[PDB]
Amino acid sequence: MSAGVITGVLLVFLLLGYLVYALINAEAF
Amino acid sequence: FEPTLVVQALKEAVKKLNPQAQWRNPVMFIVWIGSLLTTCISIAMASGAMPGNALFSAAISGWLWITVLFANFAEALAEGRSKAQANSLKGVKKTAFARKLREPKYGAAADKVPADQLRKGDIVLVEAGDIIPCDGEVIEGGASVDESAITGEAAPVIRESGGDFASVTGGTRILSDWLVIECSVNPGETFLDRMIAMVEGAQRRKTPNEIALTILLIALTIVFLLATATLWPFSAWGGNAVSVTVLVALLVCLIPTTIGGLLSAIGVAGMSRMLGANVIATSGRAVEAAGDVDVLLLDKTGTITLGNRQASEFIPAQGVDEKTLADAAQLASLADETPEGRSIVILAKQRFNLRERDVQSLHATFVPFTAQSRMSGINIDNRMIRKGSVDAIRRHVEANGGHFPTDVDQKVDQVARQGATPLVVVEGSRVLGVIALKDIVKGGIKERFAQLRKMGIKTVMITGDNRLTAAAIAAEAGVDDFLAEATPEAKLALIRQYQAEGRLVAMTGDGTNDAPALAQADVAVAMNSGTQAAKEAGNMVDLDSNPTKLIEVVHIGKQMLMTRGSLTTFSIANDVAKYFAIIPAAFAATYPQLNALNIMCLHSPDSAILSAVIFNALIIVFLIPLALKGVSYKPLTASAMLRRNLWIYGLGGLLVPFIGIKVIDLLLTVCGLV
Amino acid sequence: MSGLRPALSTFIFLLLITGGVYPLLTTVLGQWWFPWQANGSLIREGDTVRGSALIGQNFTGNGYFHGRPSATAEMPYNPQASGGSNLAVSNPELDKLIAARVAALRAANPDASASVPVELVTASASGLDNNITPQAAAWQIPRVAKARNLSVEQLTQLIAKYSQQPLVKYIGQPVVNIVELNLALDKLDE
Amino acid sequence: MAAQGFLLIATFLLVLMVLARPLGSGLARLINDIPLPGTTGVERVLFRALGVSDREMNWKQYLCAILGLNMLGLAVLFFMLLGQHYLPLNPQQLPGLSWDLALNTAVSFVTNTNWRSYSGETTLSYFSQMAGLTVQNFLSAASGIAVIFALIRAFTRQSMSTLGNAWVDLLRITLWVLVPVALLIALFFIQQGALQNFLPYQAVNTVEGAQQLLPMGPVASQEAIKMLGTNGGGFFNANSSHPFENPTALTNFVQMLAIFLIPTALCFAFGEVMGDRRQGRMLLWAMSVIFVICVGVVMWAEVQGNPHLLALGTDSSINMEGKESRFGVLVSSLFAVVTTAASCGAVIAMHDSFTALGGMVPMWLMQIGEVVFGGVGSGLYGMMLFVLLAVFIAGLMIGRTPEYLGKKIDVREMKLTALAILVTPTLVLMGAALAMMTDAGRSAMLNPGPHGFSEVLYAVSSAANNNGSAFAGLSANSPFWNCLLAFCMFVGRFGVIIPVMAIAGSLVSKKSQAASSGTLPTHGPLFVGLLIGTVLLVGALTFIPALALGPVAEYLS
Ligand SMILES: CCCCCCCC/C=C/CCCCCCCC(=O)OC[C@H](COP(=O)(O)OCCN)OC(=O)CCCCCCCCCCCCCCC
Ligand SMILES: CCCCCCCCCCCCCCCCCC(=O)O[C@@H](COC(=O)CCCCCCCCCCCCCCC)COP(=O)(O)OCCN
Ligand SMILES: [Mg+2]
Repeated sequence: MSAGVITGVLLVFLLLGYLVYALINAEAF
Repeated sequence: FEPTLVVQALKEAVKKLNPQAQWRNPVMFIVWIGSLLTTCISIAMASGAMPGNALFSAAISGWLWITVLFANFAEALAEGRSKAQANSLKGVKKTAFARKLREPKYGAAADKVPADQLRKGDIVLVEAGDIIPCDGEVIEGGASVDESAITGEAAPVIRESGGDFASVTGGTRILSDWLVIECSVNPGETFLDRMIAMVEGAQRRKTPNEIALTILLIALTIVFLLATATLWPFSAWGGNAVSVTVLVALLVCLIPTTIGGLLSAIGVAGMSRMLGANVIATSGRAVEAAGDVDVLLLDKTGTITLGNRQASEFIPAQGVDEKTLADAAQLASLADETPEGRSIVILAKQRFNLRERDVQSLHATFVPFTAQSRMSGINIDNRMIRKGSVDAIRRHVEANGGHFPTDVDQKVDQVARQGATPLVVVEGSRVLGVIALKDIVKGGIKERFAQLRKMGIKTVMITGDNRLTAAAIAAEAGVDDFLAEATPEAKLALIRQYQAEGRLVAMTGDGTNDAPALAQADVAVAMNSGTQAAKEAGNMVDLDSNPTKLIEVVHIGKQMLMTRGSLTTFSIANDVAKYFAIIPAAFAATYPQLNALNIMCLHSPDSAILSAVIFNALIIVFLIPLALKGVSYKPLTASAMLRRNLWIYGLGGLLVPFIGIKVIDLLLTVCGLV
Repeated sequence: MSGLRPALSTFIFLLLITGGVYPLLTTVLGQWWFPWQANGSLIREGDTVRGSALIGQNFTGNGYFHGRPSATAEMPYNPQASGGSNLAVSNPELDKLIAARVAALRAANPDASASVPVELVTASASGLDNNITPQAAAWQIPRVAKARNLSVEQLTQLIAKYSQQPLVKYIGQPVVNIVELNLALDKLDE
Repeated sequence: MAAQGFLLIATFLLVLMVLARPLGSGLARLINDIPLPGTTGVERVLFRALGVSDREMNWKQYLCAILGLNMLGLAVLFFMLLGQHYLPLNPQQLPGLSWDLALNTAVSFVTNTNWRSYSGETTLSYFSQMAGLTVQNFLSAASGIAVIFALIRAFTRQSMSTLGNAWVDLLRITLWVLVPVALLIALFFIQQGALQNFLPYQAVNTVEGAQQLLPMGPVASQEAIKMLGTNGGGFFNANSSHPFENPTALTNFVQMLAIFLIPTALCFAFGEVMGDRRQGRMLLWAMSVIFVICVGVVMWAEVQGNPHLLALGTDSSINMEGKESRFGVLVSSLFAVVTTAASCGAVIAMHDSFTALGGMVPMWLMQIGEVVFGGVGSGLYGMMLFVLLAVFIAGLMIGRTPEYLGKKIDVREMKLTALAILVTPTLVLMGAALAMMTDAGRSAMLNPGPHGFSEVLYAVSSAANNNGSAFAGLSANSPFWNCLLAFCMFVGRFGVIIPVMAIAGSLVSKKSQAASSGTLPTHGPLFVGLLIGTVLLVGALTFIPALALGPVAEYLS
């Protein structure tokens, strides 16, 4: 629970959100 | 793919690297993110800010940059020319000039003001040949405008300064004689500008197979992202954690890149097959969509018919012989250089061997079309031969103290009912008869439309032509439906209608009025004889100009779908088998005893992940050759074809990752690199 | 949507039917038909309860048949804190426990075999296990016979009188009821 | 010993199909909205009184009905546990549960998980056990069977818009299926030794001079419906290895049969509602292959047992560290596999003392999604999500359009199927990661080395998949673990129920087409193999890293 770990956690969550949004909006992506 | 096409694809790949343009590709966007992260990691390790070997993350980053740039390049070949371009329409709109007038009765102060700079209420002058600068109305002078960009037809239409024929259109050419115009639309919204905005702005959907493959891509990449991400906590608990460079590299080497490259591989294979078929496809999805087409909207003038309405049959006027009428027609249209008068001459020559009446220079005044009297002709010797519409000659006869027989009008009505424009002929004050300018269908088309109906493809025929001739040609060709007198808005709205039912539409057009519709269709084949506007909108150009080449385009679309299925099996087998080959190396650092899981006896985690990225790059490069070489295009039922694909391509896609990664790793070790 | 009138009525009706009627009906039938198994299968010595025929107690005397280890919370064989020693196979604490138990069992039964049954050494799942296979119970016959001054044949047929084979030979194990076995042993030595 | 393991598996499956077949033909009437033979006038009177008009419901109304029943049950059970010191049937005046423990128990029971972080002997009082826990056992089982009723109707109905009435579905299911069967099972358990009484705890004085205090609740009814509705909530701490819950080998056999009775009968019923028995048989074959292989693996791993035992001084190395001497090692192995394949949760052995592979395989079965004879109703629509995914990838792999049971499948169904499949492994991995990065979470563990991580992983994978089983060494009775597992259970259950109802909604407004070239048969061994492959590969791609650092790391050294 430091700068690096929090950066990694939030980046993984951003990528999950991006991929889920792409999946829900396959048509555009 | 001429030299220049490859260089443009390379420039557009370099220019698509920017994240804002890469965001629309999930797998390649994650490879882009990981590539950037490893570039930063290598720059850090080289700056000393992070302990470790900078040159290994440098190798990983270089290879991920190669992967992303070749994916961009393959998708710039197979799809960068896909969207419709309104370049010729924009050119006509930008290189137009208007003779602004002062004292607009007639005036003589022609100011060569660019037509774009005209506003409503301003008066303009157009003369023979000069394109109509902008939309508007006529207020003096009568001429024959070439309104071919609105209907698709080629017959000159008379605009005559007061009545119902008084609204010229911007872009259409004027042919007969002078004409002064009163603009009626600010340059923002003309007709030309309206259809420019309608062409660029109509997007083509994605094939449902492509959407399904994208969903599978995103599911697999979510699975791999979860696995690789949560690998850190777990490993950290188990003593020695997994270095962050190994984590990002494992993520961006586990994601299914093969599947990501499958789209552009099948695209470039499809365009190669099309060139083979004598069709210039600019879009890779167009071929697979051609495989999936259910409807076929067709144009009529130029697409189905020759597009110039040759002469068919001289018709007597109840007393004159056909020889006399043929001589009169061949003399009137002797000077006419449009294909219609030329065809009148040709037909008269063959049917009545009138060679005697061909003279380069005989004393004979030539009387061209005027649009005031509305009839062409000649005066050879003590004769006044004229030819033109039925009403024009009616006026001429009634004004010359003659009489207009009624059976001539009966024949005129008949020739109109047969799908042909009748040209009445006169010599003095006695109508000689009618010339049936009929539209010639291109060739043997009923057979091919029957074949298209047998393939399960509806066949509509929308034109901008009369209902009479539209119905005549729909019967004489065998199309299912037909919608006559259709504006470009109508064709585009009909394509939107059809493809809003979930089906895939495929229009075949050759004119500017087809540019909207062709721009929106899924498989828009533009006739190579068509205009540049129609050829810039359509997905593909037909070098044979045959309007039934959708049959062959559909055979090749179905072959590309068999190839897409074979290589989809290969791709899924490949990414999965590569996952098993790649991950055992990642545990060796955490627990010693988990080297037993390293079946392939790879050297280290570093050398396994470097081999993984090299392999992902090479396999994405070699998917294209594999797609170019076809498959056994045999008719096999779903179960038997699934079994064949599984056996051959799935087993190939399992053995390929293990052998490929191990041989790349063996090369890295023997060479000394890792 | 979930209308409140049928959603509330459905929930309340199912609440009453499957919370009062079903338990009440099972309790009525259970007590009426099976009044001994339903009230815990208790053993009695006239007035004082001496345990269930199902639970199994911590026997430590030298003249009794000892069951498995317990691993319950406070004292071994504690019905109020049932549970097993959830010790993995890789936990060295489990090896310490097994070694201690094997040493104790080889010290208590000197004239039996040296290979201790794997049951007497390992702790049951619930902690309240009244059962040991007749092999484990017949590994203790020398010690219990010397302590009780009985003959090995008497204890053999006694253990046999309290073994319980399953219906078919592969859905369970033959097992010795230890509580009842030791109570019968006491009633014998009297 | 291999002959006996084989005989055990064979007799289990044989009796299982003998029972399930008729019950599945009986459930095919409820799916078809036909009143069972005798119950058609009492239905009129009842449904009229209960306010239930038998008006059909679209997928939104149906889903909202199920979620509303579940939220109402959650609120009622939470407040019942929280304030159980006022309510009757409390011989030992036990206090009300904590806010975290009350919340976790409510969420677990409402979601058919029945995860237990407490000790039922010294935590709950007969009222809570009887009036809350087992009422919710019936209601969660009926909610899951009702969701699969709606999905089957969506598959079999042509160009319709309504999936039937949900209130009638729940009332029918409970009153006419769960209740009579549970009553027969309960009275058999009472015959064999299980408890049924509301007496105070019985004060035993041992044969020696010791002391004991036996717990004396109403065990048999809650036991019958915990097994029959694949709930798994045990009355006592040792879930069903307690002599008062599973008194003999016979009741244990009947308990495994009950655990698998309704999932197998739903597969037979699904076969019979499509007029094509081969569909149900295909699902049963796909499930049975995996089940048999897993049972064999666990039996072998447990008969090999603890290596150190033989060296420490014993006669066998058979792993008996967490197993009752009443059921052998083979029966404990079979029950472990059954309970974790069936999304039940009941254990007759401590799964933490299982060997490395013997704990890998049950955990692995929980993590692939519990589609192998899965939970009541939940298992079948999970396997239907995987069947839709298999048909999708088959269509993708041949180039033609997907199609299952004559109805073409859009891309909306693919999006919903992918999200539904992914929601559970996301919960498992993310929850396990969060638990291993916080001191509150990894400190709960009991065993050291990779087995501690196996405990954390098994707990979060069990909660996320609504199983209920636990390695049970994990001290998961803190606010952190309670709230974490409550979130996992809730989201797993209902974020899988929601996309399934959306998929029923889309599918029920379609029409079954005719055969064509893009219609691969969904029966026969080709599609059985394709479906097994899909299931196992999703599970493996997701959890092979996690499993490699727990059970396999422990196995290898
Ligand atoms: C290295 C580690 C492993 C990595 C694995 C990844 C590989 C996936 C692709 C490779 C498969 C190659 C194996 C070759 C299999 C050859 C099949 C055959 O020949 O079929 C013979 C008969 C026909 O039965 P029938 O009487 O005709 O049926 C009458 C009609 N109903 O049965 C059979 O065995 C059929 C067996 C079916 C096996 C197909 C399993 C593929 C699953 C793909 C799912 C991927 C999804 C990704 C997850 C997100
Ligand atoms: C409450 C939601 C109900 C709807 C259905 C619920 C479905 C499951 C959701 C459960 C997740 C609940 C998270 C709640 C966090 C609450 C923390 C808190 O309330 O602080 C307490 C006092 O402070 C503490 O001691 C908290 C101790 C730490 C809490 C640790 C929670 C850590 C979160 C677990 C991690 C994962 C959370 C889920 C995300 C994965 C005070 O609570 P209370 O007495 O007012 O009454 C609540 C009655 N429901
Ligand atoms: Mg045209």
